[PDB]
Amino acid sequence: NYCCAYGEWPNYLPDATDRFYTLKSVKWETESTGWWWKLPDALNNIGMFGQNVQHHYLYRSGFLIHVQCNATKFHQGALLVVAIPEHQRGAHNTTTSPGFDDIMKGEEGGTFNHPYVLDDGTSLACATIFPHQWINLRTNNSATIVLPWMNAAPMDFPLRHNQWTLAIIPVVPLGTRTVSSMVPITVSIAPMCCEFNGLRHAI
Amino acid sequence: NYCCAYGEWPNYLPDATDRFYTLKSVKWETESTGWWWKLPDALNNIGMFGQNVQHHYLYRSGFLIHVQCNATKFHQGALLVVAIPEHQRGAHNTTTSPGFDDIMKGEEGGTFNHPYVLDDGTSLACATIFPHQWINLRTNNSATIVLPWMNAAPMDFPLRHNQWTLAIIPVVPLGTRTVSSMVPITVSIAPMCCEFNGLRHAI
Amino acid sequence: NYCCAYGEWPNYLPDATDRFYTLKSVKWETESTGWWWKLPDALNNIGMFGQNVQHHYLYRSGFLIHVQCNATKFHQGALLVVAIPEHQRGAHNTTTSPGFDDIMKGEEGGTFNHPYVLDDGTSLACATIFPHQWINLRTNNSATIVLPWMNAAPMDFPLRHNQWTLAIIPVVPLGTRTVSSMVPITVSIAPMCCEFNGLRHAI
Amino acid sequence: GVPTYLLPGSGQFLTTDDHSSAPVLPCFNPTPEMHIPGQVRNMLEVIQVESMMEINNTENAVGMQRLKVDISVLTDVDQLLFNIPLDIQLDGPLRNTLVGNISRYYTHWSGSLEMTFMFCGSFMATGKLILCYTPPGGSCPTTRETAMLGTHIVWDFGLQSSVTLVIPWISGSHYRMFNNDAKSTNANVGYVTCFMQTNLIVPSESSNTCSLIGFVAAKDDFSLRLMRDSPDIGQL
Amino acid sequence: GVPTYLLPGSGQFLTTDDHSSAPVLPCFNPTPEMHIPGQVRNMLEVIQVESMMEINNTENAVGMQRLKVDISVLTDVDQLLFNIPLDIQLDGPLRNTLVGNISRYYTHWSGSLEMTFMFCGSFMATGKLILCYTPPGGSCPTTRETAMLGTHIVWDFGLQSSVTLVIPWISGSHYRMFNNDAKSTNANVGYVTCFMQTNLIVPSESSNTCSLIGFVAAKDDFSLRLMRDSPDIGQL
Amino acid sequence: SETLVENFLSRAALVSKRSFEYKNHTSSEARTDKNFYKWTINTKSFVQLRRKLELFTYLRFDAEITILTTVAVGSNNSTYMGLPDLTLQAMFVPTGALTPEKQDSFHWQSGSNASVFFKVSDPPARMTIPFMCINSAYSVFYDGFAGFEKNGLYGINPADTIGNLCVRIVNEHQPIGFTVTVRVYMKPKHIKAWAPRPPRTLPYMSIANANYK
Amino acid sequence: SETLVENFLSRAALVSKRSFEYKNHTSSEARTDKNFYKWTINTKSFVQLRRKLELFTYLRFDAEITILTTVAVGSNNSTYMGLPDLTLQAMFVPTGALTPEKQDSFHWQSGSNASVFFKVSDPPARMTIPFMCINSAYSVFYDGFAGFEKNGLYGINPADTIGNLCVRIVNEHQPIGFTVTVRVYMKPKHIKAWAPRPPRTLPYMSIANANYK
Repeated sequence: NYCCAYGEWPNYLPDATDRFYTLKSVKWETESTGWWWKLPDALNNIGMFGQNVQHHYLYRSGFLIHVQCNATKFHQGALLVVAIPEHQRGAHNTTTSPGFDDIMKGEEGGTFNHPYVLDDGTSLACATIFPHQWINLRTNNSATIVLPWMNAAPMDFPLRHNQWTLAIIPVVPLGTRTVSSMVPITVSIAPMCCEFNGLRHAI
Repeated sequence: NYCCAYGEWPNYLPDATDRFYTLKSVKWETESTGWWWKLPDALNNIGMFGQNVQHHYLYRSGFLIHVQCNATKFHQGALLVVAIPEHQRGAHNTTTSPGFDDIMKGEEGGTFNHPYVLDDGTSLACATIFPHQWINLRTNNSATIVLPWMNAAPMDFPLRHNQWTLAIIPVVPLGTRTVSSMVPITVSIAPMCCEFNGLRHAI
Repeated sequence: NYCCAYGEWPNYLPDATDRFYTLKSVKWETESTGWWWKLPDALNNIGMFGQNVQHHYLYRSGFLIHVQCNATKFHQGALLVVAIPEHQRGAHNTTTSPGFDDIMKGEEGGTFNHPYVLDDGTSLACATIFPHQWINLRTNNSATIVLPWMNAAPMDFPLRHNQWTLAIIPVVPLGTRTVSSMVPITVSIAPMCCEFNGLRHAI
Repeated sequence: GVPTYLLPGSGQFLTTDDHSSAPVLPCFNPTPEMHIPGQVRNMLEVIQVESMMEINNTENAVGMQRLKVDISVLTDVDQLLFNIPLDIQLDGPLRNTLVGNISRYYTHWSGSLEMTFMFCGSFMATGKLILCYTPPGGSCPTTRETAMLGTHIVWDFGLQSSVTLVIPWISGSHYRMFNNDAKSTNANVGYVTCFMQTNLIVPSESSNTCSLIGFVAAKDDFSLRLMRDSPDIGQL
Repeated sequence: GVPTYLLPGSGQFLTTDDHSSAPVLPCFNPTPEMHIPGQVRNMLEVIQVESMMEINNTENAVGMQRLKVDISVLTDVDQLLFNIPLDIQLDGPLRNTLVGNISRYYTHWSGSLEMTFMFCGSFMATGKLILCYTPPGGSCPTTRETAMLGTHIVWDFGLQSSVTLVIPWISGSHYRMFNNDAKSTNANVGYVTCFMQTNLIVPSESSNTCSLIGFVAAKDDFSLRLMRDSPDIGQL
Repeated sequence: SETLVENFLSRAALVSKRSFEYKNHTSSEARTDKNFYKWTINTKSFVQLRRKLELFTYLRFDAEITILTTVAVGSNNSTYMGLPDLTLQAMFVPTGALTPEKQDSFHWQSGSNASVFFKVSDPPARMTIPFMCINSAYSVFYDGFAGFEKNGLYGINPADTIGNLCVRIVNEHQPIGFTVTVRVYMKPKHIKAWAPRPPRTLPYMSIANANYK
Repeated sequence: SETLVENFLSRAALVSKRSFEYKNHTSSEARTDKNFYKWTINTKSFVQLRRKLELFTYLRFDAEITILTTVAVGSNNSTYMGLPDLTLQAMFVPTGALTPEKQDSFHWQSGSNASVFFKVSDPPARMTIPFMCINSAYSVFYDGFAGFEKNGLYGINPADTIGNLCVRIVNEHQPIGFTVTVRVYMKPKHIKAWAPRPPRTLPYMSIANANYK
């Protein structure tokens, strides 16, 4: 079952690129901290939506997040799939603002440095206030999350703003007693109800 | 669910022996090539139907094939259960026609020499044109196949003709990392809508 | 007034890129032989239609040809604007088939070698059987030609086929007695009723 | 009537004519037509039933070891797993199918191709696989980020363990055929690739080397013309 | 029925017969007929679209310099400017047109011929040109006073800058044809001449050497019979 | 419609091309053709039409037969001399009926058998073999044995042996020898196909069985 | 009515007259005809019918083919001797299908291909080639390249190659040689013409392209 963010279906702006852009699935280990993919930065460089990111100065898009954890039934682990609305990250023990390479991670996305505080000063223990599902391999092998337009501006630039941020976190680390084995995190994102205006040069 | 051959239920001839004759279940291994049971030669010597084979010069019968692969859910493997209509076998690298003992294998049935070409010059890759099911142990532990009368002659001799030929083939070999363990192939055949005329001596 | 080819309006295929792609306007001189632009090769590399040429294996498109000859009223000259359906060119005095660079001229288009025979063995004197208008600067400063889908195949590759071929020919050379002065040939092409299928890699 | 003058092609042995001739035995009644199950009125009924192909397509592998792919736990993430061409009238994985061998019996073949894969793993085995159908003309993707631009399916194995890829009927011409040679425009059909998105994850007691089986069949829109003798077999 | 006796011309290969034959591929369905624009059901649709001719008809001039006439300011008043014969099946200016080359593909050609001239000058260029269609049999006029006896059009260029000369279908016989030789009665068609009545007058800043382009097409009454191989091209 | 099985299987493929010799073979011959060749009608001798007909199990059809005979001069004569006329009595022998052993073999009268008359200087012989088998279709395969003895051959039907298409020179021998190439064409009309099989991949070695190598 | 395009284009003009030689060409020949000639059906080899068909771009028609074969004696024999009979197996090879290379070239059985049978002592061979191209008309021109490589030939369609009209001697070789003049006649029926072009003025030099001199 889907868990549409705050109980509303995404739509066009009031008065093509819906392919499920499956990412390169990350290895989940026991020592895996967690992986975050900022949207649309996780899809800024891949696909026709990725070309629409460069070719348009402004954009709006919902995202149909689908995380797949193909596992044996003997495997153990629940990941918090949380789609943070507007995840301003932080760096540990520094007053410096985190730069381009710590945030603009591209299609592969960034790993989590200290995910217990969600790398932003908050707590992940409360981060279930978010759009959120569970991929507890006891019962749930695949979760999905529906994301509407999340920006105070109605329609803004993709290449210098992340509206949503996927974060797949092992709150419980993997268990199969061969430390860890297989279990990829197939994160597939479809930009649904996508709309692009401002036909300018491909930035 | 059954997969009745070409979507038609078997019946009597237009103008008792329905016991499920379970065979001796064959050991499925990683190196198992595949096992074929020619019908009614797999039931020529067992049961009241087996005695009806000898006691009657002519016969007609449908067969309710039921293959059982009792397995752990951690076991791996899919077998092509194909009931070949009229499987004229062949031998590798010889021009000689295969004899009695290579075809009249009895109740135990014959193993497959080169099952990739289905031991007849065809390809098993296309042998899903057949009456066919899958016993993929991920989802399917037991398959069944319904076989009508398959002969150009309306009613012929059992002891010198095989109409159907079961073929259980490991397209994917067994996996449980203890090379192979247990997993029998319980092949149970019930001659349904059986009919026998020509009351002569028991041949 | 438009002169739609053989009196029929273009349309979609029976059971975005409509921007007027103005070319670099060619200097018309007294000694100007004539200029041909093969379609869609004149628009293969320019614009969103030019990117759709590479991004799609197959295509169909009509073209709204508009030639502009901005001139003084004292200027003299009529150009045959002819949109040849399927102009297989030829080379003078050679039996060799003309190659890539003599035909795939790109956005700039090719000049005419011997335009009186239309560089194909025919005669330009009969080339008014074509989609054709006149830009006689006495009365007509700007002409336009509507081009439907012209291919025996319903929908084919753009990058290895020219359906139409514009040919702007000075049947009468320019006259202003300062040999020639200004008069560009603003050739603007809008792909109208464009349609693209076969979403493959950008060739 | 009485004055008849013959045709230019009169008296010619035609390989594919259908005018009836005088029967050899006029008083013979044939065998009465009994209802044999499986009546074939057209080859399409042969075509839309499934057929595995050589999805390994590795030259060293032969037999069923080339009929099945072996997705291991130690297979690296984002690895090319099939690279199956769709030239069913040319060499490839799909040549030894009903679709390929029936299409090699004709020249002009049209239709949408269903491609069902079933994952032959354990029930507890899991893993998300990204399967991209590249449109014709487009080359092979080698990474996942070059793969989801086309029509791709993310497949966690789950409970279904069998997906279909309905390759649509898309071509430059309105049929696809031999093109008289492989080196042409309409001869290439487009590639279907698979990669692992979240890697194969198996239990430590179950089988590490998992496997997967492909299939091909047609839709009801498949058609064939210009029947020809295939190069699959020949006398010597 | 049963007794048939053959024709005297039976078994003859006819170049222009139309009796159908047995198709080579009986089970082949051809490509479906799609609406290609420009459907030609008859050559007349080719004929009543315009075509320029070699109105210069001066032996030294070739190319478009012979396709266009050059009316200069220094051209003398009352000067022969075209002298175009209308033997479309013989040599002349009109031989390289749709009208001429289509008529050379037949023998018996009939119909009225429209002859539109458009004056390729400046907008400020002016001059009255007298254009006489001499009836067939009548020789060429060389002066204007021998020219307006026939059907002639006075053409000040003005704003229209394009006139038509509807040469009527007038002939001694009821079709016009090859006559088996050029030296005959119905082979000659009559001349069309042009002279300058009030001389070309151009501004002192505009182009002095003005030009003019002719055209030919047919009316709806054009007809052709006895299709023959033209001497326009030949193999060697 | 072009892909219909009636349209599919009705291709006149050469299944027996016998260049049988026409000479006084009674003079000195041991095993060869004595101005006649006895060919059992099986549709499996040439592998193109064979693999076309290994597509299915059961194939009930009216088997149109077209015999095209071309008479060429012998290499022993090495002279052209012109093509002489030669009528051929083309007999079909049904199952159970006897087959001839000579050119004048006393079975050519065919009191029960069906034979057709034609000439070499006449378009090829088009007749239609009736669907004559005891079973209701042509089982091109036989997973069983023809006889109830153990040494019976595998794969052979005692009912689908179509017959023997025996073609001779009804006329007497010529002093000049002639190699008569008789080409046999099968146009199976009224295709009633059943239970499709995979097309054969490995090459054949024996016509009778379906061995693989 | 006489000027109708159906009446216009349906003239049986000779587009390939191959006087191919009938002799043991297997003895000593290098490049020449081996009792067969492979002619790709293009309507552009003879310039009368070619310029008749350069009138239009797109020409969808049912192309009736009439083959008139006349057997003359060879100059090596220098003897008349009478005209011997010779049946010809006239095969059309469609696009994609293989073309033969010998007289007995193993493709003459034509399991998929369509071949007709006729004799020299029979009126000429009149059959009707189906409109077989993938495109909806015969683009006699191609402003483009057949392949996506740069070295592909300009002007050639990968769809309008009609086939190969391959005519052989199905009979064996004669000791006396014979030059068989095979004349090929195109009667295009059901003319569907589109978008007229000017008739060609300058002479041709190459059949494939439309170069001018």
